[PDB]
Amino acid sequence: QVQLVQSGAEVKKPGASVKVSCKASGYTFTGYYMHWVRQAPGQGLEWMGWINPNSGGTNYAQKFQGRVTMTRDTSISTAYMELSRLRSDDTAVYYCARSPNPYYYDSSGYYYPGAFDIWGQGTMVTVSSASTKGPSVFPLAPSSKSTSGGTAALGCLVKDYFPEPVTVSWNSGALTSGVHTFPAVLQSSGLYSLSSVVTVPSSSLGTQTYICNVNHKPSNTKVDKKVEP
Amino acid sequence: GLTQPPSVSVAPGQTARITCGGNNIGSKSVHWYQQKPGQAPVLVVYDDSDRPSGIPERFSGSNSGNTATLTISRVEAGDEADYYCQVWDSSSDHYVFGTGTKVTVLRTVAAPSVFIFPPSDEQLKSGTASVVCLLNNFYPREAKVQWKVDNALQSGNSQESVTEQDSKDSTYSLSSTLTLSKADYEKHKVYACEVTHQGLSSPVTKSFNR
Ligand code: NA
Repeated sequence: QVQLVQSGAEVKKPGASVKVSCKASGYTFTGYYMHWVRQAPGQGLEWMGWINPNSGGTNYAQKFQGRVTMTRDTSISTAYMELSRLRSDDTAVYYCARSPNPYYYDSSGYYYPGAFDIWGQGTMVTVSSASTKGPSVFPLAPSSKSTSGGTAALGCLVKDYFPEPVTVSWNSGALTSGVHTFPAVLQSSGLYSLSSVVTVPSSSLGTQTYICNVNHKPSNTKVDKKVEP
Repeated sequence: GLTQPPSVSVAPGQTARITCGGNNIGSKSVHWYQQKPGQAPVLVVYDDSDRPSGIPERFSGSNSGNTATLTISRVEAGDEADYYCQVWDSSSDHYVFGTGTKVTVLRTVAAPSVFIFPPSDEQLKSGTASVVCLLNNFYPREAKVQWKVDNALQSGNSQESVTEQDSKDSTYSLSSTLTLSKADYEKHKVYACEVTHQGLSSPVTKSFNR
């Protein structure tokens, strides 16, 4: 159907620039405005501006003028957002979102204030002087101290990585039910740490193998760790 | 730039009302977005009261004077999310978002299932020791996790994180990680986390004697 797909997570040093893409599919690209909205971790939504994919005209929020550039490639129905001179408080998830333009394009000098009816999945952008680092993965072994009434808890500790995010799956994606992957916490070392746990029947702890699959793309780190009692 | 209450709590089946405050907001079109944890915002109401196809009739909207309101009738666990109102400001050519409202769905209190994990030998080999205390599927959110090492209370050497309300059973889970050097870890024998929660008649301790 209709979706917006954005590029992968980015890591940049302060002062550098970043460019996020937004590929549109399922509708007429030039028919709808394309907005960019960002969200800092645990914070609200902040509108950055829009581009008219048909004319190329733009409207940037005051806060980003002289810093932000919005462009598009009609032939591949992709919108682009480039933020320059990044600071640490530019660390956020960057969404693209479309709004209807019924006046496409038999008019000009007038913006139709439509709602943002379709949003991209978002792109995490971290701005830090810190070095990119792959995680160490340690098992959280199941035992009697992790059993209750026929169910057992086990998991993986994904420790000392930078930056966000990591993806954690279990048994190459086969195991999905009863999984809790916790929000990462930022340690005093400046490195992230995260745990993923799974509650399974204790009767299977001898006859079933459990491996957590950790993928930290910003450092090209892929680790599989077998979790044994 | 628009005023919203940080939190709204409502029992399943009850009606949640989320207000969006702004001077003469009634003369503008107000849109509403629902953002579930870890997901992109979804349009639920546009132009004060219109709904996109696919959005249940339980969602309704109104706008007059200095207040716009998103009303969710017959609230259920799937309605757990942050809700943002939005307006286009013609006078400034900006889109303005509200500060957001987290809807929490009330439920019966549920005591956490507590589990504890010793550090792995592989981590131990690297010279650090991390021990993890897990509280699974509890309600409400307020919980106290205390680390004890040889009966002594720990401070400054642990971090915790909590999941948002589960989209089906309205519970939370918590993960607390105690971190020491391998040297300090070897000095002691008993490692314990002590959890306090409404669903616990008295505090509960999980431990291992190394
Ligand atoms: Na990107």
